[PDB]
Amino acid sequence: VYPKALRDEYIMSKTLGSGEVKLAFERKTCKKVAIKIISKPALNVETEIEILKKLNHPCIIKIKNFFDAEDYYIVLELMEGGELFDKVVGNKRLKEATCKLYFYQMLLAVQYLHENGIIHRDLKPENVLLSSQEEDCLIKITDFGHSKILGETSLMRTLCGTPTYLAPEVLVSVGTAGYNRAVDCWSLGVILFICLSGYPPFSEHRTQVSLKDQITSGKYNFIPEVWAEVSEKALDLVKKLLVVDPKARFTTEEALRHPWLQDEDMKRKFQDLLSEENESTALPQVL
Amino acid sequence: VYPKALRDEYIMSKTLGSGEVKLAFERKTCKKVAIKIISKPALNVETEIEILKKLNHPCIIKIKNFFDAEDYYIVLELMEGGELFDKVVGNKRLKEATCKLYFYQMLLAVQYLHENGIIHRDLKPENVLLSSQEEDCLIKITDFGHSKILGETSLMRTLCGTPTYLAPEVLVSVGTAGYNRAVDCWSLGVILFICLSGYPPFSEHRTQVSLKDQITSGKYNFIPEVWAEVSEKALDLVKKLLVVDPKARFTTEEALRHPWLQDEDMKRKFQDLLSEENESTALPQVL
Ligand SMILES: Oc1ccc(-c2ccn[nH]2)cc1-c1nc(N[C@H]2CCNC2)c2ccccc2n1
Ligand SMILES: Oc1ccc(-c2ccn[nH]2)cc1-c1nc(N[C@H]2CCNC2)c2ccccc2n1
Repeated sequence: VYPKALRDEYIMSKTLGSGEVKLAFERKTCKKVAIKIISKPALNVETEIEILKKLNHPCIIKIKNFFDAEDYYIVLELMEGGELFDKVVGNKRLKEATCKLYFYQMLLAVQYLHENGIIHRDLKPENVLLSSQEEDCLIKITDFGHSKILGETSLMRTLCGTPTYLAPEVLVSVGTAGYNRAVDCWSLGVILFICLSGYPPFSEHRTQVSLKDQITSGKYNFIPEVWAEVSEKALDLVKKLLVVDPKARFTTEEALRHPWLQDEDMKRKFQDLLSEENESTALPQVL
Repeated sequence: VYPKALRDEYIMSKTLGSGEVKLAFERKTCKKVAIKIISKPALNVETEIEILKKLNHPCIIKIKNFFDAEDYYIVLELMEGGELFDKVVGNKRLKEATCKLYFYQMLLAVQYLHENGIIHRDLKPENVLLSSQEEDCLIKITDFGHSKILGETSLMRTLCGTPTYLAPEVLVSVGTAGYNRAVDCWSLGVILFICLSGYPPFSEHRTQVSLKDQITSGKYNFIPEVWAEVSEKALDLVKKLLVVDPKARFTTEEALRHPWLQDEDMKRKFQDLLSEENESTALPQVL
């Protein structure tokens, strides 16, 4: 059975995705919510919760309530459209302009995370949710269990004294330090590739090259027939995200200023979707 | 003034070293103790405390009591002999056999830390204490503020899925992962060098080469005149600890099985010092 405190406030309903996620209705409002159930662990949950509570962005999922019981119960706003994954499996093809709308929201979200010292670390189609079944909708990033919070490094502190006793490898690590966030940009790269093309850039399907070797070499599977129907600006951005060198890799800022996203129509549709979401919540304002 | 709870149990006394460390007497026993005062921070203290409470080794400092107040008060067993630092400053020279006795205890201590998933990260003469003013005494490692606890890596967890979305640099980091403890072995290397020779291997004294460059290149300042009076087994062990490559660097096990420490006299003197320390604490045993 469900905890009594949960039951007090919500009627539980069907399962939505896989911990697990159920549909529920909040008694007070009769409105639909999502409830994420994480079995008993605590670190991932405590951080996701601490993160989502402090974060505030249209393309980051918001937490509504939390229950610490025989299991963990996280109450989130519901995403009716489901996983981006479902839109790209079975070589299903997202039309390029839809890719742009989605990816643009993904970039803003991840930019926001990074501005705020958060690295997601597990970005993939499964963790990107669509706000409705419309093809033009808002997307929100979820599943912050694996994320990491940047902070005043032990490295920084170490650099404040004299390295009389300090090992060589620590000093060498200084060259590459502070680029952990770049792992999110690689992931977005892969996600964008998949969205545009309907297939994964790195894969074991019909290769003798190991997955590991394709990834470290940076050599994605380029299928001209499929990519031919895709713009050259799009593929160019993909190429700047799939850069092996983390220091050379495009950041979110560079991605956002890339020509492929200089698209005033797209930004309009997004702004449209925004105020539309917010219509029901808007208080009157001093004019 | 000192907190009332501290005062209740101890009479505070003179300062010993620099947070700060004072001499004190425990009222119950009239015995001397050391009290480490750390101003207000909490992470270093909570970890040192959590570490020292769970650790149990003749060459690791033991905690006696703790006070969480306007400041942090840690009550440790007193080390009458002071810092190893004082024995090596002003080009003062430790006689080789004393070096061996001390370093051997240092190796056991740090081996113990490593067996137990602890990395010290701040080993230097200042953090090595002598148990008495005798030249043949026990040493104990202190100052565990900067230490790190090894645990089930986020890296390990990441390796359990498919890296479809996983950045190249994470995969590359696998080659070198799990050798963080080697930074302690470098430090011991430097400490041993200084003990044997009376001077630092890496230094800005009379060089145009940057400190950073000497360390990453591995090129210590070798002064034959000073080292001539030093055994060749000793210098050999030093050389195996000052290895730039962390994977090639001697571990504590390798250091302990190095010929320079195959010295039955030395181990005897150490065992002697042990049972001697413990004489006052020994309960009778079933024979
Ligand atoms: O509607 C939601 C609201 C919030 C969250 C969420 C926030 C933080 N973690 N999960 C998830 C859902 C959510 N999650 C789903 N599947 C998972 C698989 C792992 N990635 C998402 C899902 C799947 C199908 C339909 C609706 C869904 N709604
Ligand atoms: O007698 C002690 C017992 C325990 C500890 C300790 C344990 C954990 N942190 N510090 C230190 C002392 C201790 N510490 C000293 N100086 C510091 C400078 C930083 N490194 C040690 C010291 C210096 C002179 C004479 C006695 C001393 N006793």
